[PDB]
Amino acid sequence: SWEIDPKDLTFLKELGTGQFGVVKYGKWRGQYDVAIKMIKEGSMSEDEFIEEAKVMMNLSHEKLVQLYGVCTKQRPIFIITEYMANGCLLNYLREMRHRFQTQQLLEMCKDVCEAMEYLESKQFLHRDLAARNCLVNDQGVVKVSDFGLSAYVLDDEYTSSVGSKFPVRWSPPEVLMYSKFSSKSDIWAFGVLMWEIYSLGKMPYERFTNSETAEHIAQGLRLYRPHLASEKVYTIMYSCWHEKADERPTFKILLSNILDVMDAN
Ligand SMILES: Cc1c(NC(=O)c2ccc(N3CCCCC3)cc2)cccc1[C@@H]1C=NC(=O)C(Nc2ccc(C(=O)N3CCOCC3)c(N)c2)=N1
Repeated sequence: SWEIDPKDLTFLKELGTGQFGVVKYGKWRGQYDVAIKMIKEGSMSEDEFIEEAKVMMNLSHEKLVQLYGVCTKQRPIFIITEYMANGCLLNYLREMRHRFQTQQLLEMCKDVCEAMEYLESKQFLHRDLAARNCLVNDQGVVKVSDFGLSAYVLDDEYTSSVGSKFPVRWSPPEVLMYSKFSSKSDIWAFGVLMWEIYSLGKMPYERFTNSETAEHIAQGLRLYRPHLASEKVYTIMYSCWHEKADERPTFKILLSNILDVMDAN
């Protein structure tokens, strides 16, 4: 619904390519740092996104990467978002592995959990929560990126649960078996994200293929406790992986659990 005037955007740097194509760093009206997705023709269900984009812009929280506005009067369309100078969390963890204290790792989990509790309170699903889809700003704050955009991807390798781009390693059994998305499937993904954080960016179920991961988690295999996770922290991430969705906590409960560990530490 905020239709940004493209004349107000100055492109400054190439940030790379994602599922929707080229992303650039720029400024709005010469001042505000933004990231700009240039949506590659054919990569996105565009009429569907435009019809629904206002709901996503209305999601406002300090730990969400803001979707500020769109440019849809031309092609390619633009999606204008909050710029995050330290890039995606996955690379941030891997590039600074020897600099983190365990207190900082728990704070990253708290940042993400606060954003997800807000989304949960709006009955809004992320659907592709993972360290690769969190970003880090210049002061080390972690924020959740591209919530809700998974629904608009046009790429059978990503939308099929047996495709090579589907986020199998972050998916609960009921997503892999039935495509049943809910707040509780975001909960499962959050647990895997906690594991990514405390493993300093290792790949979950490394050496397993996607289908081997699906087979074995459906039979009860679970990710081991990372060395840097205390047992209290591991209990929190493990609670996200109950086979039955209704036995998984809410993000409200997870946040309370994380704050309790902080107060104890
Ligand atoms: C997001 C994204 C993608 N990806 C998508 O667009 C996308 C993802 C998933 C999708 N899926 C479908 C929809 C649902 C989810 C899954 C769809 C699209 C690709 C390129 C860039 C970006 C962003 C966005 N905003 C930023 O602020 C940012 N910032 C920085 C800052 C510094 C750097 C940097 O160079 N360095 C770091 C600092 O030290 C030096 C090195 C960098 N590389 C990036 N990059």
